[PDB]
Amino acid sequence: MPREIITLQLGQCGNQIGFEFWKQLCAEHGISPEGIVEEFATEGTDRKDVFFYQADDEHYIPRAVLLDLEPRVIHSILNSPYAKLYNPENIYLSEHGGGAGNNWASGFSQGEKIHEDIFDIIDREADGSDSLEGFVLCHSIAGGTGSGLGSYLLERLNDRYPKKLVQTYSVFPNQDEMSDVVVQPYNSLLTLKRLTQNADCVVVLDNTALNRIATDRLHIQNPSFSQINQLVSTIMSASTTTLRYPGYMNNDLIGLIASLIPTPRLHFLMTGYTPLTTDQSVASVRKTTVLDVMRRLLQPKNVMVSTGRDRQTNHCYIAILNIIQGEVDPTQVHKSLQRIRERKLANFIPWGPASIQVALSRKSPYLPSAHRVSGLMMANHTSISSLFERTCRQYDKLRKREAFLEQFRKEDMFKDNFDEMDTSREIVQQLIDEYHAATRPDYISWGT
Amino acid sequence: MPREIITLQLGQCGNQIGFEFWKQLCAEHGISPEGIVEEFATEGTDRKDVFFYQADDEHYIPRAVLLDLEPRVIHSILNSPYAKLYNPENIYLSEHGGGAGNNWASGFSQGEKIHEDIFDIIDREADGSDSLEGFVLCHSIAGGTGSGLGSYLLERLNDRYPKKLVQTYSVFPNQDEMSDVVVQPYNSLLTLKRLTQNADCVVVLDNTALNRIATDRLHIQNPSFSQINQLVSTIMSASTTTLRYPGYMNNDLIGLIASLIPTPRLHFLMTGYTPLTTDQSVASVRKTTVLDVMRRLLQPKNVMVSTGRDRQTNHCYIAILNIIQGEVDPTQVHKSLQRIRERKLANFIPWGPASIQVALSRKSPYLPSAHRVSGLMMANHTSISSLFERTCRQYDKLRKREAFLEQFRKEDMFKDNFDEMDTSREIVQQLIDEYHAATRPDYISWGTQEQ
Amino acid sequence: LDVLNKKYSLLDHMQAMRRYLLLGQGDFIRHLMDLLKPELVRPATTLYQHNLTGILETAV
Amino acid sequence: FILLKPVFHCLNEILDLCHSFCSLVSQNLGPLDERGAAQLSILVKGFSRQSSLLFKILSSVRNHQINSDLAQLLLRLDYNKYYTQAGGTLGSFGM
Repeated sequence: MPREIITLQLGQCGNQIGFEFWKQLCAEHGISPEGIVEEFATEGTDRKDVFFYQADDEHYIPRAVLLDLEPRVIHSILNSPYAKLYNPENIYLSEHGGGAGNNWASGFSQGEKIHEDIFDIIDREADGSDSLEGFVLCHSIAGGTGSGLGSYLLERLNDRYPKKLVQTYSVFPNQDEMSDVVVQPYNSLLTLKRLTQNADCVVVLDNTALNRIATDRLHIQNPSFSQINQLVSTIMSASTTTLRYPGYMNNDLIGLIASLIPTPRLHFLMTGYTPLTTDQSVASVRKTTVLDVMRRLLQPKNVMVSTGRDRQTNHCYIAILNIIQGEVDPTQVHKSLQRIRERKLANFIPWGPASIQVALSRKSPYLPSAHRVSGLMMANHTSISSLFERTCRQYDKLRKREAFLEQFRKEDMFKDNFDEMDTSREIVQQLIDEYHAATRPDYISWGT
Repeated sequence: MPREIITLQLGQCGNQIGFEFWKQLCAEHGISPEGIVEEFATEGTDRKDVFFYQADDEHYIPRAVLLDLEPRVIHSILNSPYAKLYNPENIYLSEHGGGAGNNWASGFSQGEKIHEDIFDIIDREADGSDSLEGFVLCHSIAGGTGSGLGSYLLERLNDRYPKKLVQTYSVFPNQDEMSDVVVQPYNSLLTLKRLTQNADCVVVLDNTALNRIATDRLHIQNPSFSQINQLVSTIMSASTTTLRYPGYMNNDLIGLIASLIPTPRLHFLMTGYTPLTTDQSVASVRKTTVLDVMRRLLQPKNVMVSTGRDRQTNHCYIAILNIIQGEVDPTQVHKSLQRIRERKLANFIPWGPASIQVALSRKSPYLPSAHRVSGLMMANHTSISSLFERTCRQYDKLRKREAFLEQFRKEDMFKDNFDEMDTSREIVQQLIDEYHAATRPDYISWGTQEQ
Repeated sequence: LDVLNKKYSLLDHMQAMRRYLLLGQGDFIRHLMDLLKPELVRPATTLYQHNLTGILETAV
Repeated sequence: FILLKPVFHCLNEILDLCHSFCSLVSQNLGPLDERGAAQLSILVKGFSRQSSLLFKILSSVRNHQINSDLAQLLLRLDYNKYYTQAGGTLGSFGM
């Protein structure tokens, strides 16, 4: 049986991302908004059972859980044409609709209040999964609901499913925009704490990176949250195409991700996308070769993660996995790897063997692809520490400023102190330093 | 990777020269005015990556930077058919459009004011270069914008890119025309200072020699700046032919020029072009021989620099490089070199080995050549000091007259003193003396601290 | 002669010999030598043939 | 490489060592006991010797220009030149 994946969409940002993800998945699999495979979707070559459940022999329902502490977003999802696509038994919605008030401590307390309902939903979804690999959580780290509830959910999943894999799609707050959530660094700190202690892999989705890519690369003057969520859903689709089109390699999510995370702490992944085109530049299908593809991918404009320019640390890639979809000549791939090494287009860790992994994947047969060749890059790159260092600096600035802590003190998790945020900030600082070490040859002796 | 060359066009004259150079390069490479390679440009034997970058899968954009202190010329370039050839991020126009007021000090101060933006642009272009050899600056040394901004740019490039080459196309003031710019000798002095201290190679463009050639050889009664710019573009094309026609030897600018500059001080090059013909004389493909080419090149009348007949100094050629384009038989080249040496048609330095270098080149297939054979002469000749001596005399006359110094004293570089001008004069005096010494066998001890 | 040209590209093979084996592609040789300088300066015992072939292909 | 009898045999020995290592790792849920640690050390020594043999084989094939694809695989393995820096031996497992 397929390794089923439960998609959890948490808080306003997480729920928007989940909704757009489900829309993209439905579009890629040719599933009607009711969860029924469209009659044109006769190409049964997609693996829906990894991420979707079959309601009947023909209707695939996403294995997606939409979770919000505010009823407005859940109702808006239920007000879409795709409301019937998801199994309603996998949907847990907080009755109070009041949200967490952008308070991580409130989100955690609400998760505890909905612990029974949430864990009943999780157990019900697990029993509906023949060989469940794990859960995918979509949330924001800056808010209250998606952040606080995300930390609570991660803790309870680790306690309840200690033998199950936990992957997250974690939307990180925009670091270039002034967050109105002054306690977001506290929320971000709690989410990073839970990912460090109870998650095995955290996929960082920086809203700053999404906005930067939409503005500079997509030529979007005012990127909507919806447009960012649709870009994220497209990225997730490209990352899951090899799961939906089974092949010789990377036939499981854990098999795919095992090569990327060498240590439990080294669970910060960078992303890359191909082909990268400006929204206006869709017009010209460039006959890009695997060497040309990799060369465009090696351009920072084509990487699906905007890591800051750390000038002090010689940040390097720890590992790279390229998932390429479409028509690829193997000799061109070989020449691409050869040129990349010869041109030193990527710096790798000096302390161990490192390379750019290349995966070739089929496109979804139910979704017509406008591009002859597409590609995902997954990378572990020390330059992600510059994002992590910036998050740590924001955390320290908030704790030193006690900003918005009075609202967290209203919630029991933060009522007496913000010590969890400070411990999370210290752990994140140690993580940044370790990521800098992993850019260095002394990573061989790191942790000795 | 190719050794990329960034072309910098500075001030009105420099920008006109750069525009015409880019036009000539496009014509030679079969590049459309939009930056697209013409269908006839099927000979992939040219190294565009040295001077051009690909803007798209079809559009090749010259690695050329157009810089002006007046917006009129930049707008006129952007109003030309070649507006789409250049990368728009490589086009810098001064917002004030006011120029430097023919003040070198003002041009330097303006360069300092736009230093951050200009160096950010330069670094952005440099990162687009896989194996950038260096920068080529087109400017005038007599004006304010091309001269002052050129000196500022040279200083900042030497500080920031000390490992990168800095080539200049430097327009030297007309020595036969009375310059209305009384401070031109001051502007020229500051530019020569920067060329001595911060430039590695200065291509001297004497407007007097250009005007003289245009009048006597081009039969132009009133030579326009445009005709001089078209001649300069032809010269640049010939200088880039070895990049555009790759061969066994001299396939790179540094490889080509290494043979030409024996000493760091002996970095003043003279140029020659052949055949010089009016457009009308395209009709008759004359079977010109290499010997005939070299003989015409050896004529001072064919030298693209008008050096006076100095009777007091035994000026001599230090080195000669002939870049010949077209059909050349090597055995004819050998016999020609033998005969040239036998006839002692050129006097060389007595203190070291010297010869006439000869390069044979193919013509551009994308540019229809009206001439079966074309040729560039590059020469190091001690008589170039007489041009420098004349510039020095004009400088000394202005300093002794304090002419136009009030305009320079308005600018910080000359506000308190002219010590930079005096240091330039002293360096130029030492350079002149060395050039006279370099004409003599005692050049072996010339420039030695014991001397 | 026609067979040699059409089937074995004898003249084309000779032109290839001129361009590469006779170092006729001088720019290619220059760039190859520039890349090899850090390699060709190294002790020959440290050379990996795979690396040299990759450098050759990259220069081409 | 099925035809490459010595390379195939070296690879088979490596695969059996890998299987034994995986069995040892699966048997110890916690930190390796003294027996698990001893098995890990023995496997590390065997692997380093086999990887040195593999590197020698790859260099010999390069010297014979026999197979481009084996050179491509070696290049991919030593992409960061770590294995090249490690002399083609599998990196010491840090205990």
